[PDB]
Amino acid sequence: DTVTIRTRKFMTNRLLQRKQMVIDVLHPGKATVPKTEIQEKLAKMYKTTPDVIFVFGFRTHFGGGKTTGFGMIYDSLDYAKKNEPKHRLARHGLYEKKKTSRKQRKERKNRMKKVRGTAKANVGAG
Amino acid sequence: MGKCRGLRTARKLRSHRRDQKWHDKQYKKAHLGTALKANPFGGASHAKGIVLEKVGVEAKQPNSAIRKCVRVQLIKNGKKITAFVPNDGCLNFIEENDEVLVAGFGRKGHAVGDIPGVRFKVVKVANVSLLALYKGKKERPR
Amino acid sequence: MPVARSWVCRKTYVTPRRPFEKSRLDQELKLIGEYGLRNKREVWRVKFTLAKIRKAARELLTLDEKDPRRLFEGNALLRRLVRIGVLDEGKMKLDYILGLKIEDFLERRLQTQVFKLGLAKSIHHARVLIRQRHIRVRKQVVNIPSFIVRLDSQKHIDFSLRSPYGGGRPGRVKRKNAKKGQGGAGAG
Amino acid sequence: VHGSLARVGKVRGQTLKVAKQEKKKKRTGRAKRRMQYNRRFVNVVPTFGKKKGPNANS
RNA sequence: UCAGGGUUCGAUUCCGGAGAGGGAGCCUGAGAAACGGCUACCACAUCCAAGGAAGGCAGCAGGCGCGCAAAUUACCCACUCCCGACCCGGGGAGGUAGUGACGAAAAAUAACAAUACAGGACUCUUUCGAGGCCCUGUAAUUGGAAUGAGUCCACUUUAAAUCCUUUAACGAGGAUCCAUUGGAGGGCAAGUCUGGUCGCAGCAGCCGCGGUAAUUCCAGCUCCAAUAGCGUAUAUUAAAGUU
Repeated sequence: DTVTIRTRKFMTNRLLQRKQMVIDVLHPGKATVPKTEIQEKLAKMYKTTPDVIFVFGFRTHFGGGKTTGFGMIYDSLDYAKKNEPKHRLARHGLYEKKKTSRKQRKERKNRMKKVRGTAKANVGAG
Repeated sequence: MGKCRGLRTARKLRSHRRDQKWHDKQYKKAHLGTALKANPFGGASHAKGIVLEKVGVEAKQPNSAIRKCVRVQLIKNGKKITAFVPNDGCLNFIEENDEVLVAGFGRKGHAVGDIPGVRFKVVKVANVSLLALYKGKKERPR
Repeated sequence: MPVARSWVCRKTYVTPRRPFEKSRLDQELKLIGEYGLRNKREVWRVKFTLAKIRKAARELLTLDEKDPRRLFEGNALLRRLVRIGVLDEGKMKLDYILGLKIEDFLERRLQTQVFKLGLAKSIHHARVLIRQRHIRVRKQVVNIPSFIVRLDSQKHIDFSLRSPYGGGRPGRVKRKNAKKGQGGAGAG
Repeated sequence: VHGSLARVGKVRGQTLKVAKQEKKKKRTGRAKRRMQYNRRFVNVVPTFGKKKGPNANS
């Protein structure tokens, strides 16, 4: 297919166990390219697995055909799980967000302040 | 004719101008505040009031007509006003003991045209505009 | 409250002081009709950018010859007029800025160039080709008729590559007329 | 005179009423300035020096 | 706002000051005469078993009153920064979306052919008449091509979403996918048209229109000006060499 990828202003980053670059994608006559197709093509460039590759921030220019985004490749998955922000791990199943509302957390705190000693009845089911 | 010109005269020049500004009719009423106490609107562009009475005022010669007007009491001061009602037949919309919005007549507190002693005009009746009533776009809710 | 926003903006034209001057009305309409404009505000924009250019050159002409500021800002103003093709390379001094006219700037619009370069049959057809995504400047599809063409950008105006003229797919009218025409035989 | 003097709304109430005779749409934007230019400058018929305005009735 | 010299404004995102209903007193601490600390008087006001107890939105949303006059009791610590014993917890500071013709930048609402009539060049001809090439309209009405406003799948966007940009499928003949606000005596662009009223109704910043043949009222038609905007009230700068 015509879909083609290039990499710009690259750097190795030994302080965060990664290498990082700007990514340019050419795709004339098509919609924006999925990030799953971008990361398997980068894996074929750098001769790694696609499992340690993270890409984000893609935006498409007026009149189409070209887009630009940002990406990073980690030395191993245990460095990636320490150094990445938790929302980018959750984009593909490596982290799970807690399911309480902010108001539930606020009002449970303000009920605990009205009791002293072994307060748990206002916490486990209150 | 004789104005002083010496290089140290700035106190004489500055204070004589300050003293002579008080002879300009527009400067004085803006800065004494007597006109701001006297004005039946307290410096606003518009006011609300309640319709007391409907009246016809005789126009000044050399022309002949009966000009349709209303007498109104303002909500925020309780003081009394008379106001003109624009366009043909608009007096039929107004009724009695209800709210009007009133505005200036276009000459900053002076009277306009052949109407003796009228300084204001009606612009809104019971929260509907006279233009929207006159052009048939809206009606009085009852 | 404090906020990360900014509030800088300005107006790009001024209204005339005499509303109904007969000598002014027909002069403005002759510029609208010759250059294919939409309204009077679109002429009053071009008079305002010329007035600001002449206001700066009239200041620099007060300073002594070879003053450091007259040398620096004068060379910058002259380069910037040549870059858009409004001023001749063979002239190149502040004294000739005071001789410029509005019709020098109206000629550098992309709408004027699409007509004069022969991509269109009239100044009214040119605006419709630009505003309907048919035209390209270097690599980029452009969509704004008042775009001002630089003197090295001049030789790179063309049709779009994804356009029914310029080598792309046919439009939605020609596709429907062909489809229902074959359907005239039945089962379409 | 019929009824009293100082009766409001008299002449707007007397006046005989007529419906709109128009049908066709007018031009807008660029197309109206194009039409005005062609009518005022391009093809024009000359007169005696007592020149005539755009709405002359007689 | 402004030739040069000036006039007017500055409650309001940066910096300094003051104050948490009105006055006064004080604890703790490096730092307070603190009010999301305390004690009392003065003004309001909630609960009560009448013995008693509790209070301060000029924080963010929301309500009443006032008045010509001002938005949602939404989502989150992802960004920017701060606090603590801390690489980990917290933040209505701050960020995001909703309402929003205060105000600023860009920019649609028709383009092009064929045909009939029309203007004017130019040639043949004494004149008449014909050939003619480049531009206008507009009607009985002709013709093919282009496109986003809308609808709606997918990617991208982001903490999660919306919006914008990208891209498949539907989407235009005009009688609709119908542009408005003020005017047509003068100042000041534009009717010595046609019907109604009769010093009445009304118009008119100012000078002035109307009393039976209205260029000015009320309406139809036609035309003018600015245009996604246009009119009116009131403060203020220029014009004002009328400080």
